[PDB]
Amino acid sequence: VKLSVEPVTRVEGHGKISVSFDDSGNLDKVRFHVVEVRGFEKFLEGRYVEDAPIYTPRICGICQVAHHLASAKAVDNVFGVKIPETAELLRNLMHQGATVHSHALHFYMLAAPDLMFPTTDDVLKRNLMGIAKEHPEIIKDAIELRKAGQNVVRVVGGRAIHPVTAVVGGQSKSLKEEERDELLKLSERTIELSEKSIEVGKKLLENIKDEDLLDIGYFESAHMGMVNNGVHDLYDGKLRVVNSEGKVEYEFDPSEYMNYIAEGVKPYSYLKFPYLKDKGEEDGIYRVNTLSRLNVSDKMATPLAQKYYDEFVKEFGKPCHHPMLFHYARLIELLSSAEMVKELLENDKIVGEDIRAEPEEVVGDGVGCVEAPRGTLIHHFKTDDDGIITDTNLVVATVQNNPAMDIGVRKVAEKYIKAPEDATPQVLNYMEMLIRAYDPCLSCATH
Amino acid sequence: EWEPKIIGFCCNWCTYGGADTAGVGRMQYPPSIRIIRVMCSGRIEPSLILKAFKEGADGVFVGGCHLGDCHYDSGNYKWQRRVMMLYELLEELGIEKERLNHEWISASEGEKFQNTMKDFYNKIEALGPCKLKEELDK
Amino acid sequence: VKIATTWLGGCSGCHISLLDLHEELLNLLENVELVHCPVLMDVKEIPDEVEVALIEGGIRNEENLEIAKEMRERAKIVIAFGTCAAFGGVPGLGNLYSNDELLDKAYKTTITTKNDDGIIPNEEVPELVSRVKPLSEVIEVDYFIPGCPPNPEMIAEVVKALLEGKEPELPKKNLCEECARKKSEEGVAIETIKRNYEGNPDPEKCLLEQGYICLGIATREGCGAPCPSSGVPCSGCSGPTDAVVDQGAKMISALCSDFGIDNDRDVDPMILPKSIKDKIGSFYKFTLPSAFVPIRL
Ligand code: NFU
Ligand code: SF4
Ligand code: SF4
Ligand code: SF4
Ligand code: FES
Ligand SMILES: [Fe+3]
Repeated sequence: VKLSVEPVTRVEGHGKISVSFDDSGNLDKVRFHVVEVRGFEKFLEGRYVEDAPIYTPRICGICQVAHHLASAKAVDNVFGVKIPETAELLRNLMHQGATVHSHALHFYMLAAPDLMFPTTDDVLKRNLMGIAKEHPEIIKDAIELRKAGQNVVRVVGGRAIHPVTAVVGGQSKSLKEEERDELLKLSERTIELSEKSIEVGKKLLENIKDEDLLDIGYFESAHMGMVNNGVHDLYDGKLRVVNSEGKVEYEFDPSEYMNYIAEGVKPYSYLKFPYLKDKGEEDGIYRVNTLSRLNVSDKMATPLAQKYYDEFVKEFGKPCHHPMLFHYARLIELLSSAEMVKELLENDKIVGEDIRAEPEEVVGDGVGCVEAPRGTLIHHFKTDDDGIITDTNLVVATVQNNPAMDIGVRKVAEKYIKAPEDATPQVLNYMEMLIRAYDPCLSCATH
Repeated sequence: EWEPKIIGFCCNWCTYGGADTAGVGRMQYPPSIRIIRVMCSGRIEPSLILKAFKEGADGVFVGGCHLGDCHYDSGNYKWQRRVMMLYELLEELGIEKERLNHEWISASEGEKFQNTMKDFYNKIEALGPCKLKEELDK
Repeated sequence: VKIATTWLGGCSGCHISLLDLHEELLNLLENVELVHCPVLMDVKEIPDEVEVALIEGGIRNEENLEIAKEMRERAKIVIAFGTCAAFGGVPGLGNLYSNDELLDKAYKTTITTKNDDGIIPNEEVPELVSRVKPLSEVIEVDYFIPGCPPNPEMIAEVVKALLEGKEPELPKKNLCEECARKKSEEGVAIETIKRNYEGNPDPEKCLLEQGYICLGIATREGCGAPCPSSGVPCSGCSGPTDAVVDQGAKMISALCSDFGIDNDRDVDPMILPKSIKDKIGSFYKFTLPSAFVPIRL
């Protein structure tokens, strides 16, 4: 007997789950398959390097800002140019606003339907329309958060989806004093709604705990995230890796990522299986984003988020390996990003006119790195003396959570499925809930 | 077993007359080409040549007045700038530069037109068929 | 009114622009009956009797082809949702290489890839189609919403017109209309061609007249021209107007015509081809699959 969950819904991209049974009717193989690939790494060859921040956002419509900025950083390294401080603040403001939009989008429109209705037979109710009918306030708040995030991106990036201001040497336009004032006034409401969102999460995750679903897909692994002097940072710093017990294995500059990360290939998925080179395929499994970033960080960079982080650490410890608690970690980051938008808008250097540095002589190699809302994002480009791309490598966030998703769906089936009859619509949805906990972006992951 | 499919674009004042002269003088040449009439070579743009290759052309020929002798004074200078870019674009698309041929032939140059048709035909016959349409029809 | 959506070889950006309707999304969803949308609901199969269908992305693999054909049979009206579905989009640049080259790079030669047996995923995954194709090349498309992604207002305008029973109408002019940059009354004249990083562009003058390859002249309006307003040239993400089939060919025609027009008889015709080292990437970023020559042989 062979069952297939396709397509996996309320996830970005194309994925599917296969569940097979042996001749006796016992659970045999459970796999997570990603059924798409576009080949961005190869088709970027021959393109102008300065055009990478125009092409990479098209890898994903949700986290297009992360790609635009990761590409811009790689391009800045190819030209050997250090951008002015105002440009760094504008790029970070754009990045923080995009994180607010992405985290709010996933938690409310993709994850909340299962956290609110984890044991429903009504499939037509498990979505944002179903939540809006009984709790309209929750969806209005989600929309207002997304609107605030996208507005910051639209103003600093020029476009809400696929921004264009991060150019060689800095930004193509400056933030005007009147624009900065408007965004700063609107920034306070985003922080309030983010605090409100964390409380909605506590309640919904309590409901999940009551149904014995808080430990679905549980397994222990290493965790990776960017840190700036040990502080949680989504824009600048070094990449830190902690083992399953919280011990820092290593800390490295993103330009040396090829000496620590490896990507395996399995015949049943277009999504690769990364791991820590020194440890291997099984002992070197690691996770990225939200909870993994909280696990590697000494503390948060903002005060309100730090308070929820302290309360969470005291209750679940460090490191927390629970896939479902990635939902809670996501809400803490949603607040930290909202707080950072305000913090960056309060920095007088944000409205400066020295936004660009003249491109220096070309260097045929540049690595760009940022923490995309779904994990560590690395854009690596190699070019010729004319600045034409010759080789590229993209290690895109969710790919690093592929092993965790494949293991997790197997663990969910092991817990609830013994025979084909046990695979009820609700139990099949439990497997998708584990997938959703990681906020996967499958178009992103395969690129 | 195979004959090249060549499309031609000739200006009404010079190359069209040059092709007529070749005909009046019974100047024989291969029957692969099919000529399209325009008033000036300045009417020719990348879109018409790329469209021809899409349709299955093995070779594309363009004929205009001599530089400085355009019936409309300078239409051929714009086409000359367009064709130089088009030659390199074809190479980037895997189409041999040699599959496109542009020449300056007057209304009195029947013999030159005949030899240009013979040379272009021989060039395309040697290259073999352009497999674009076959790749697109897959 | 039963409405459905699906995605093929795109990035989800068109669906995100639909969500960028914000408060208006709820007003829209109360009028229409959403019966299938992978990103928002769990209805797995496309149901029968769909009145309007929004299909995002172009055709990249065999599954996209099946879904496109299935949605066409179930929906009365099919809409090519976004530049990928209408013209092929950025993934279309993959047509400049063979599928084996795209796959060998992603699963073998990338610096971090470890593939011992040297295999390409082939189990429970669909094969790639020979080349990226716009939706209209495989199924009958009734309407299309251009843009990468289309602005949220345009998406609502098109959908609203179809709910009322009216025929949707898209803007017809090129981008210079909406662009706030000042043009020379004497006409456009290009002296030299520069790459976007060369020099410091004047914020008031037309970028094309300054020597930058701006696609605004060969691109449909509607976006509000945010790129030139932000200090960078238009990349042509909205595609061509209704009177132009091959955007790149027409952009090349215009650029070549005005290059050295003040010195027309003496300007060297080899400066322009020599100055542009990436032609396809300069003129076919978002429309290569819809071009007359949509692949590299
Ligand atoms: N967040 C995010 Fe992307 Ni749609 C993923 N996965 C990128 O780096
Ligand atoms: S048209 Fe643009 S935004 Fe829409 S799916 Fe394609 S790349 Fe994404
Ligand atoms: S900058 Fe581009 S869109 Fe604006 S007027 Fe010049 S060519 Fe047109
Ligand atoms: S200016 Fe050009 S590239 Fe930018 S959004 Fe408009 S159509 Fe797209
Ligand atoms: S008329 Fe012959 S080229 Fe202008
Ligand atoms: Fe990759």
